[PDB]
Amino acid sequence: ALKIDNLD
Amino acid sequence: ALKIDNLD
Amino acid sequence: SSPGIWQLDCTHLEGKVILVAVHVASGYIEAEVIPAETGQETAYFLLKLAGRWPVKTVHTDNGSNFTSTTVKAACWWAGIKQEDGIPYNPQSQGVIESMNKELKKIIGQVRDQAEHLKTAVQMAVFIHNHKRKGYSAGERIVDIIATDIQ
Amino acid sequence: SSPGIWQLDCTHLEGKVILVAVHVASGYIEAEVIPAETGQETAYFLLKLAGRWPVKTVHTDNGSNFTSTTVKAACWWAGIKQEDGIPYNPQSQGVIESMNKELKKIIGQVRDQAEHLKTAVQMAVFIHNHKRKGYSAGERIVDIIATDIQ
Ligand SMILES: [Cl-]
Repeated sequence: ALKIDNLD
Repeated sequence: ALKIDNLD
Repeated sequence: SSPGIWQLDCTHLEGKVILVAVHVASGYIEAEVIPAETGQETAYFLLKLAGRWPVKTVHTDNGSNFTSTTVKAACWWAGIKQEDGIPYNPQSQGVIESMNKELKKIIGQVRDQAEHLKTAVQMAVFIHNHKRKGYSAGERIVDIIATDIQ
Repeated sequence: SSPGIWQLDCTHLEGKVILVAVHVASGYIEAEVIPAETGQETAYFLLKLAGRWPVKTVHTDNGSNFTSTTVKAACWWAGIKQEDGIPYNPQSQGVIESMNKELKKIIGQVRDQAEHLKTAVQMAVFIHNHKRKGYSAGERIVDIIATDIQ
């Protein structure tokens, strides 16, 4: 998801 | 419940 | 401002509750996100804190956590003196408000790097504790406690 | 054995996973219960740890956490050097094994005081860190870090 905690 | 985390 | 004194503080964001413990003498913080501020949540958070730092006294954040027998049980277990959080020194209300405003500002600065608020809050804890204002709060707390042990 | 070196360690109890970080020079520990070891859980735990202590290097507990891009992203974010956990010094294997056995012993001793395993594990962290062996691991970690700041 483009987040540190959800790279997807 | 007689437990520190659940006194009931 | 002894090495063992901590203050609880509870603030809200995104419909969730951020519980914070402040080491008064240094301004170092630990924090977590919980759905609501119950005696069981507050008790578990104090058990976590007291296993990590030498917590002698906690000033509770409100009268429900002061009254809660679950919080009193955790403070008994971990050897903490549970106290009220009355601001006998009016400087206290102001310091806590200013910290909540600072944390919320930091959380805003990172919020788009994290899917979950709990990630953002722990990024904000890290930035607060490492900020040089000159020493950081993380440096001050270690200095204070090491001085006390020695 | 420098002030900023930590070792990750994952052990199992009650069909759940306890993730532990060990400050190698002092033997101080932080730990949490998670339902299974994933890169996302491990990454969040490291972000928590690095906001609370000056974490320079982490030796990961296995090759899946070393490879995990989520764990590498958290170590980038927090300024941690991610390293493998190969026991080049065979003593490391034994030290970790016997810590897991000590923690599980302690958890047994408290387990009847807590409904949930996460309470028991945090009781065990508190007992481990406060045990005098003479200084405790919580005293040794503050001494070491303060000595480094100075
Ligand atoms: Cl697993």
